[PDB]
Amino acid sequence: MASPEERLLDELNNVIVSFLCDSGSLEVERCSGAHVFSRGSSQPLCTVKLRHGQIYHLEFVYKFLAFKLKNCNYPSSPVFVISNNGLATTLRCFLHEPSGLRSGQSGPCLGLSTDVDLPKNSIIMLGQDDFIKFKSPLVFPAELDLLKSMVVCRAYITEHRTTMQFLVFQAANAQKASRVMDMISDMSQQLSRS
Amino acid sequence: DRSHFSLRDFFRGISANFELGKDFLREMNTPIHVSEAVFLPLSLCTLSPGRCLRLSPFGHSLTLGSHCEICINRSQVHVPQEFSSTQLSFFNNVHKIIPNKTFYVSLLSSSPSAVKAGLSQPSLLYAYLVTGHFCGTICPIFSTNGKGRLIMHLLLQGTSLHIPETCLKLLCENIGPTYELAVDLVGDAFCIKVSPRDTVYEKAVNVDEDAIYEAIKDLECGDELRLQIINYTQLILEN
Ligand SMILES: [Zn+2]
Repeated sequence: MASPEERLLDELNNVIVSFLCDSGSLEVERCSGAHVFSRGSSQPLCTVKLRHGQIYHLEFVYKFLAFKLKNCNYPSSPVFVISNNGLATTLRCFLHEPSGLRSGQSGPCLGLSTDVDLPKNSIIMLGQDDFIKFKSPLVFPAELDLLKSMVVCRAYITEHRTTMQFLVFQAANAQKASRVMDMISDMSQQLSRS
Repeated sequence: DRSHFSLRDFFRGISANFELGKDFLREMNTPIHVSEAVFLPLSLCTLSPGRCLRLSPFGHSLTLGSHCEICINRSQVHVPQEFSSTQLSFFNNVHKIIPNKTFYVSLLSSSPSAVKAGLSQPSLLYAYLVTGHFCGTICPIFSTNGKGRLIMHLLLQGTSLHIPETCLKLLCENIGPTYELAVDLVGDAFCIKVSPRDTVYEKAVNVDEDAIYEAIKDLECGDELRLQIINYTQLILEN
């Protein structure tokens, strides 16, 4: 069982499998190691292969993982690392910032932008408040929250170049989104808190 | 009641049933800013990778392939042609001299002895073919820079032209680096300028020489082409 750690790791992997990509076969390699939790981790909760054209709901997954972790009194906040190894582009989900630092470790920890050329041996590092920083100059103050503006990452993988296109999705039928939010609020209100 | 809807309430309600979270993700379906305005002149090389060009006389915009209505309604697969290798396509449709006549006509009309310099650069034909494939009949023009390398001006016949994503990919990826690609408009219509990257890079070669000169046999120049090419050469000289 080892439910304190094992059950949490399983739930997080299930979240990532269920909500990351809305459709298609998700090539995910799960980790079966307690080193996930140990500080200075070099091993991920899960590693997800990225396919050209598919949309990956990054921000929703990230904020959901942060919620689950804070519910379990885990101090650290997660970190996503999208990297090009030369053969394929991989999204690795580390619960805490790894040891691969900005100081000449690989290709610079490229920041967020509308379009990011991701050459071989290069990485993109997404943290806690990077999503809000990226969305700030693109939406009005009321829309900054995830409930109304979601960040997503599309992959443009071609043999001649691989690029990551970060986009911001909103709801067209605001009324229907409001109804779904009403359903979620009802479910939350019914469930018992501590 | 409805107030106080913390992110925690949202994520808890979802943790109850993942299907509600899927519903939320489904409703958030429209990107925020697909279309980006762009003004001429534009260096196509220094451009983001996947983008269509919806150029029009009043405005000139750049959108994404995923959400380009014209590129979506039409067969998105369309017709994948094997133009992948510059040299492959060069020696594939140099044989089709009955087509591509306008290209040979323009270079021959110049006959500056730089017809050799047009033949030396196979990149040129590549551009023409692809611009003809995805974006209809082109009108080629050849001018002489201070550099021995001739510059090319392929003119496109269109009030509102839709340069697809695949075309820009092919051009920039296979020819881009070797030759500066740019877009601007002359009086009558928009054009794509193919240029040598200063003198920093000269690449590739072949020499058919008189084999092609005997071949051209100075085919007839239609008066429609004659007027268009003459006026466009004059207007280029005015620039
Ligand atoms: Zn298009």
